[PDB]
Amino acid sequence: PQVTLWQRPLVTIKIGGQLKEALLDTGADNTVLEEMSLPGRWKPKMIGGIGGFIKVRQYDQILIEICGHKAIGTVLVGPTPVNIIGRNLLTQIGMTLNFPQVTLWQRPLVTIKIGGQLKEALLDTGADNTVLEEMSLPGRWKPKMIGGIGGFIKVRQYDQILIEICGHKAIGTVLVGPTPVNIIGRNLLTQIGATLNF
Repeated sequence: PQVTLWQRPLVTIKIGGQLKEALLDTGADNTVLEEMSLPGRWKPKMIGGIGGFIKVRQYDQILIEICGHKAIGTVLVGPTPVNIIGRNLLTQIGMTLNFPQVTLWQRPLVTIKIGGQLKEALLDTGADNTVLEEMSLPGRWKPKMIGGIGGFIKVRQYDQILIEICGHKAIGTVLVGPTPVNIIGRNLLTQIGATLNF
């Protein structure tokens, strides 16, 4: 199947005998599910994201069937706002990002040019919005709060910003604030024709 990004790329998963929906998330190293019943031993772990950190339970060698494709790997369970399938499992179901084709054995980073400046950013299918670390941008902006795995951050919202993503021009909203990593979200991914294929 090929997946465009005008809507969140949600799939049905089966894990621990249970059916859930989850987000195919190229921006996530790891797979993180909301609190759920799983069997067996687990290890405590802290993971970070926009908003800060959360404590999770790490389960290893968990079988998960993602859109009918079987994968085995590590699953983290804890207070994430959304179930996310990260690259540790996306690689097992043959997931690629197309806009150039991009496998997901490494973070899908691209070079962007924005506000006259060159930056690196993560192609993030799990992100509705585009969020960049603190930077100098020209013009008016509006305060906004956005949420993520660890809670919320305050950002500055700039509209009608031109970004050149891997040489492809897009115009749209860019949020600027204390994100750990520069993220290109679906609002711009759709403009460069990005698809998810597995």
